[PDB]
Amino acid sequence: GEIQWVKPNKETGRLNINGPTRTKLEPSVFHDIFEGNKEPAVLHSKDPRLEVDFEQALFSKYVGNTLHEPDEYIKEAALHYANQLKQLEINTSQMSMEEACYGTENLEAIDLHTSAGYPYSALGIKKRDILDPTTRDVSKMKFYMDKYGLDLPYSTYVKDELRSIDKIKKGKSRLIEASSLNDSVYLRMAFGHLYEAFHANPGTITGSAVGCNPDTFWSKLPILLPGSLFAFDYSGYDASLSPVWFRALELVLREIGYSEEAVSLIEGINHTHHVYRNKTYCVLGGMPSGCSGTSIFNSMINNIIIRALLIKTFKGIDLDELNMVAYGDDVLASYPFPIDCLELAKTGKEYGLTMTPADKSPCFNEVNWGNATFLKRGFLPDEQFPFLIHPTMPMREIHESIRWTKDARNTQDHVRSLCLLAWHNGKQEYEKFVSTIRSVPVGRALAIPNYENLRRNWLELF
RNA sequence: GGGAGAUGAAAGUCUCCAGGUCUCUCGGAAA
RNA sequence: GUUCCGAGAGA
Ligand SMILES: [Mg+2]
Ligand SMILES: [Mg+2]
Ligand SMILES: [Mg+2]
Ligand SMILES: [Mg+2]
Ligand SMILES: [Mg+2]
Ligand SMILES: [Zn+2]
Repeated sequence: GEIQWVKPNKETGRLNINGPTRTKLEPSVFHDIFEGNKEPAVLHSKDPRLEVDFEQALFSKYVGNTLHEPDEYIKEAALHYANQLKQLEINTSQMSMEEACYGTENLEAIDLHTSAGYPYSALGIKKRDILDPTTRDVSKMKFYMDKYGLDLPYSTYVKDELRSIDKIKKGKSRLIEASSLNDSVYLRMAFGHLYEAFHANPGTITGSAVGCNPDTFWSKLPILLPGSLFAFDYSGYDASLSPVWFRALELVLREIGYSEEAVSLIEGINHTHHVYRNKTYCVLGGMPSGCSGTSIFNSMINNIIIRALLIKTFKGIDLDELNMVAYGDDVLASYPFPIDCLELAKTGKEYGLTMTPADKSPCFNEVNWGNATFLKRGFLPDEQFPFLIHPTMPMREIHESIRWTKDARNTQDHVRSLCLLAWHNGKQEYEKFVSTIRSVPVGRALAIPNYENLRRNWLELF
């Protein structure tokens, strides 16, 4: 992705977009009894913790574009993935506006708790002023789609979240690209049934984990990914995508049966205009992080990428033997023979992708089930039933979360949620976590789930 | 580095408004 | 399993 130009809003006529410049995260009652390094991300260009220029850091992710047109390898990769998807029998017809707005069994309703985006937010119109779940009314939606149309600019915001202290000093906060409600509705109408099919089928047919529940899906991953496991990380995946990968995604949608009119909507994701503060800018390439379908389209593109890298790098690859599961840029994959991911990473560079060893390990090709992660979780066989695999969120990550809060009233729910992540690490580690929680009065008053009950409920899921 | 307010001589400080797409999970209430 | 409300995690 690459910024094509930047203009003042006084030139384009767009409304200014401003979001919170102070964090909602504060130290919790556990802040001092657990260790941690993370703090709230920089939200303001004058944050005294910065050691670099803020806005230069924010937009450095737009590293540029390489290819714009699929080569033979990307074409062959796209068709291979498309052929694999045909067994899902995705319904390519338009989803009704009522279903796109108010949801289905496998597609959640539009989130009425978040911004309606451009221009509604700058005009004080909320999603709930347009959508009503008690009536499932679509007349007001159609009125505002006629009034304001489609392909509205994305509204750029800085995400309020914990970041490592080195990302604080380097100004590496993450940007949110808020979709206009009009475009979320329109993409959901075009692709809503594909969303449903992916959500209902996490695994190696979609090549996607969207919709998975790690508590049970982890035991499936070694069965879905047999053979020689491999994995790697991307640096700035979303913004590094060149237009070629959107053309590749179009090839996939066309091949599985979408009309040209539906396929053409992807150009409105490849090419987007954005408003940040008082400026409008044009971005060619790059997945806009807050568009409808971000995680699925990122996951589909990852399936195309790895296929293309394999057949461009190595001779005699049989893509039918590739197994992979992506969640956006995150991935785990396998193949019947070990493959040299350093060589794959070199090919990735030609395509404008920056691939690095999985989980900041020093070199490629040392991934195994004992050290693999996915969705920040490791894989730990149960001691009694080794065919059942615990997802292990590292305790260090759970400690970072417990040290901050948006509201001390949330402490009971927050801690219980972390307990359901922590106990997979084992009885000893869980009891140490619970003991530290109970060393202050607020924690000693909480209801904390019992390890043996947690594990017994987990075993019953199978 | 926005809007409105409070306080203040100001610098500041403080309150509310303003902050995506999705998935999974827990909790409260309800039929 | 459903609905509304609140929360946590992940991409
Ligand atoms: Mg499902
Ligand atoms: Mg990973
Ligand atoms: Mg301000
Ligand atoms: Mg608000
Ligand atoms: Mg519930
Ligand atoms: Zn443009």
